[PDB]
Amino acid sequence: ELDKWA
Amino acid sequence: RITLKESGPPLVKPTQTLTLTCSFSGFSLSDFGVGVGWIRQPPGKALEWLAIIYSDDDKRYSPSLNTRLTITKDTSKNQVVLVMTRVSPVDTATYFCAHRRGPTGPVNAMDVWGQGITVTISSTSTKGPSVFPLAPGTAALGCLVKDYFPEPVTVSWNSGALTSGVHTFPAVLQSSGLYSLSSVVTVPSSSLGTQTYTCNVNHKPSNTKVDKRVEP
Amino acid sequence: ALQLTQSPSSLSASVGDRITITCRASQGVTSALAWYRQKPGSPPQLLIYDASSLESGVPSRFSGSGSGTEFTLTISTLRPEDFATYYCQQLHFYPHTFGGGTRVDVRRTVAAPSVFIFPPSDEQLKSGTASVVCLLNNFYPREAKVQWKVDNALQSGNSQESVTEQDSKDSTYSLSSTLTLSKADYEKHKVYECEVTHQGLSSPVTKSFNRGE
Repeated sequence: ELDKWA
Repeated sequence: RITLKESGPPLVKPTQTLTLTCSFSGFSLSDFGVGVGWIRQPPGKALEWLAIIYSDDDKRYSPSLNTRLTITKDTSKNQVVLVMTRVSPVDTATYFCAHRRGPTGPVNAMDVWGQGITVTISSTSTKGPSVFPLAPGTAALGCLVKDYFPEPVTVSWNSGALTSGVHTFPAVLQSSGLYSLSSVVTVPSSSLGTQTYTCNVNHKPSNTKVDKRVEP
Repeated sequence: ALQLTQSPSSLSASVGDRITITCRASQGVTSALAWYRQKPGSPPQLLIYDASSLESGVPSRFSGSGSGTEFTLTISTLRPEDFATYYCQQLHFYPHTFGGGTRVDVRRTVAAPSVFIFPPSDEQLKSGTASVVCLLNNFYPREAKVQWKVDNALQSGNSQESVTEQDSKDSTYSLSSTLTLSKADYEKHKVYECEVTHQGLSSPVTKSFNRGE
């Protein structure tokens, strides 16, 4: 998963 | 501006749970985006990422520590709590909690950190040190301050009168759960037979004072 | 997860020096990379955010560049307050990952250590254990290897060391290794030798003693 503001 | 701070127990026993608290002020968890993470750092080793929680509750943990960590936030207190379970000596480190901005591009970093709180795991009760000699032109001599708990211990030579040549090394946490550290002073021979060397040891945590004289 | 390879892992410089350290990412992290300086005993301090943006309040001598998998942090002119450890952190993927850190100490001429070996004491030797210690005094660079040997059997897993921080005057380091045997084991062996390997020595140097003699 991707950082949250990606 | 923003300042954060860690509270909790400096001493924790293998197996139990470590509950850490991040108290901050300069922002709130009501601000959109704002995150608060936990970074730990073992002794003399690198930074390790633990978990992050945001302004609206999504949390992410460390895949490795996932089943052992629980992060929460109380927005009435502006605190973030971290619970790590079944700890072992390897969890001994300094724990930091930091602030992360929110979108206003620069939420790409953790801009302000707590000062850190160093937790130590040890199934061990308070215990004073035993002071042994480390004894013999340049010449070395010292004191081995062994099996004490918890830190710290203070060592000086000749009641402070000797300061140059001295090296008090960082203590090591042994497998027994006890500490051990050496303090060495380097003098030049010739004086070994006329000069006198005594290390004054003081482990305040257990009220133990020892003056140890060292020679060949 | 996502590996970040910092390099060099250790560096040796002087004031006014210009050094460039990198941070490599196993996967492209775009520009979600931060750089921190950490002085011993103090918490990390943000220098560069978003890979190239100088954090408000940070000296202009610091700068960053890179994108995707390659990133660097440059210090145009090294200051006394820059001799610390630096870390890069990516915030593109979860978990957020840190590099292994890069170490920047003060450079001085190579200095070989002064080795001394200390046998255990009779007083200690009746508590049931024997602590023999080796001292590597005032050397440079920091890298040093200590090997313990009892009757020539290389010892492994029963020694512990700690190094002091770089002296503020002679910029040297000092190390302390402690071999811990149980009294019984201590007394059925003869030669206790400490072997030090270091840049200032052409061949490793050994310090030994014969238990009884």
